[PDB]
Amino acid sequence: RIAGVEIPRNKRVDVALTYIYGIGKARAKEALEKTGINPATRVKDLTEAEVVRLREYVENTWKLEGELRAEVAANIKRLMDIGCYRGLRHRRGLPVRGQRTRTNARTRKGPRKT
Amino acid sequence: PRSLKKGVFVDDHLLEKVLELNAKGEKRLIKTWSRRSTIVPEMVGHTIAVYNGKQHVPVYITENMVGHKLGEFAPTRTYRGHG
Amino acid sequence: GKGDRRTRRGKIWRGTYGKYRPR
Amino acid sequence: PLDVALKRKYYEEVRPELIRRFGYQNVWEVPRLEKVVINQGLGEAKEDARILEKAAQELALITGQKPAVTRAKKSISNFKLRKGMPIGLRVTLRRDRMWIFLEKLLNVALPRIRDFRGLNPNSFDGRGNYNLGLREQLIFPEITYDMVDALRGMDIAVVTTAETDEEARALLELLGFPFRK
Amino acid sequence: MKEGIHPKLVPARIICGCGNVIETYSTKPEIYVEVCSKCHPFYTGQQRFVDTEGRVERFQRRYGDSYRK
RNA sequence: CGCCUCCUAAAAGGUAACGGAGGCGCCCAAAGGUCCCCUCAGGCGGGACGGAAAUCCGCCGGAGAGCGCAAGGGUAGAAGG
RNA sequence: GGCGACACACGUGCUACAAUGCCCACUACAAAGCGAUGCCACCCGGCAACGGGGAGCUAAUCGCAAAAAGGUGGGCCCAGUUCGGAUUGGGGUCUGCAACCCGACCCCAUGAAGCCGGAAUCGCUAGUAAUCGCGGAUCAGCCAUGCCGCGGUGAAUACG
RNA sequence: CGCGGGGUGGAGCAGCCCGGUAGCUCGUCGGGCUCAUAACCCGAAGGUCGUCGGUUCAAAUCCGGCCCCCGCAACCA
RNA sequence: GCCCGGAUAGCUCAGUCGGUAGAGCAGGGGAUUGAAAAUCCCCGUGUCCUUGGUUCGAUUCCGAGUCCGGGCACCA
Ligand SMILES: [Zn+2]
Repeated sequence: RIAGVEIPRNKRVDVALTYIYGIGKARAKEALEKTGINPATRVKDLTEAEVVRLREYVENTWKLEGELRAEVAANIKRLMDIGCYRGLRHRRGLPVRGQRTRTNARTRKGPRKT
Repeated sequence: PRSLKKGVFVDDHLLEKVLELNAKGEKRLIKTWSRRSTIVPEMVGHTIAVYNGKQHVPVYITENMVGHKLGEFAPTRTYRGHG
Repeated sequence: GKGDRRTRRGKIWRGTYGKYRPR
Repeated sequence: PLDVALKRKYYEEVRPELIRRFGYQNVWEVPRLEKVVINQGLGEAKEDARILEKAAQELALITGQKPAVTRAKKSISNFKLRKGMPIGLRVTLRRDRMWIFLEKLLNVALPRIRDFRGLNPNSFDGRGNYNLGLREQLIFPEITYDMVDALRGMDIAVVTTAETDEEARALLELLGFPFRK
Repeated sequence: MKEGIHPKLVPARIICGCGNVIETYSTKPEIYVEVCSKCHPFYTGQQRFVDTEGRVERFQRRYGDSYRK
């Protein structure tokens, strides 16, 4: 379908685009504009010339699914290499952005270990 | 982050020392109390014992640490787990 | 929800303005 | 037999090419594509979903040829599989279906591979035999995302008359196999 | 070939995401694809398709060198 | 305590001991008959999941596999599939 | 530098797990305070944060400042969702001498748990609960969901 | 060492016969209730099931050897 | 070997002399309770062991078989 995945036909293209990893409401709200595509049309409600327009466009606008995940892990990979404090947090798998490490770090630490 | 409208803050005396050893070539391992500065591309190839609160921790400056603060690579806290 | 910066309501509860809460 | 334009490429380009690069003193010395083995080590219908004829359905759609069943060569405890037990499909793609499937493979499947950085330039048997793996089967144009129900990749055994991996990867290279490195 | 087991191929109309037609022999007469070799990145110089920077790090020292010295 | 295999057991057979080892008290309606077809173990290397070992492929293998169950004998130029 | 750690455990809060909802746009309706190196109208640039200008205000008159929920229309159509925003990557604005530990805010992307929660347990009897938003103190900044107040809507129930 | 039996999570025990998955009580930990403790409640975790070899695709679960324990017997003089 | 007994809700067992598969036990939930509880309210779930035949229909009735249990013997 599109760059990495398929959009849900019964859903409008707006949320469908955002289903692409590497695309939120913003780029979803924009690529339809640069491709002049009506967002209200469901994914099943999409013509080929529209999609190929949008497909080639968005696929040529931003790295979305795989290439994006490359740099993401890459950015954290390169962090872990230099040994920055941030890299320390990742290599420790602890809250990287100054969160209160003592409590409420389950999102970074997962299950509890009492 | 520091506003790019504002200059890249770097502790001048430490920065100046780096520019000094540049003329004098890579040598004179620099102890620094100046955790807060950002590494400058000149600083690459140098080394600094960055002060960690009690100690000056030696850090070799590579290009992978240019756009960062000095103190980042000096972990001010020592953690080892529990038990 | 109220904790979403991207939501206008979030900036409302945040009491700020961004791309999604004009002034 | 029918026509397959890629095989045509092999005769027209690949044959004179390898004759050039290598100077085979007899045309039966240039490498050739023996067959393409398609394996799927399912390991799922061994106990449950015993009619995985959806699998042979997909393989038939991909090759126009219903594959063979590979059964339990002997029971295993660690793997919940006793002997005499279907664990995998397999087919022997040959001349027509061989060159056809290869044409579809280079032309469609590889470009549809996710983050396809190319093929392993080292996945060689040594005997001028290349292998690889898949993490799904919906890569092919025959298979639509609707019809596909569960990703089952595979391993594909491209066999070649050549003896060395050098002449082999020479051959496939001439065929334009996108090598990753 | 066991005559009646093998799903029969036909002249296959392949259509790329670029609409690039690659006619071959497949079980379905015409089939669309989101990509061809003539459009896949790995064949077209990779194009970078989003980012040709190629390891922006380290610098890329924009807003740098403005030090007073 | 009956029968099977081995050593005891001295290159025929047989050959004792409360001698050294183990098995059997069934099973297969196919594990039988015939015709036809195939050849293993194992190792390497490559191969999505997938491993040490699933299935695949190529490479080397005389039998070291298998042959319903103890051992022995027999055995792929098949008794094995 | 630490008071910000962090396998853990408890208290107190906020946000939620959705359609009596969520998002968008327009349209309303307050109170109470604050403000001269401060509110900053308004204008421009900027996706925005914000920055460049810039009047008035020296306070019922200038501004903060829009109340929000509410109402209209639109979308979503039960979906881990246009729910959820946690985390994280990156790019920025501002303050600050300096935001690595250790600030906030903007933008992009990421989109965690969570489907109303065991044992247990809390508050509330009226403009109360509940819910919505607004101001001030400290403060350059803000780690404020806190605190103190202010107002909008606005309940059920009390046999005993 | 003769014969029978047994040796499962921290404790006691169960699953062995029939090899496919080991459960109960107590106990541990966390929380709850209490002014605190006990009791009680919610919740969770927690087992080469003696050793070593063979059987088996696979062994606590089959077989053998070993160790420990228990029991019975160790006589006719 | 002979005789007879039942195969029913997760269980126990009802079961038509053919119109319906049900009582309670277990399960869950609701109220319930300080815990324990009990209680209470409501849902739980079946080829009526299989085959057949009959009659409009058969859980029923029945022929067979199996399991199933017991007894009654006999053992060269
Ligand atoms: Zn194309």
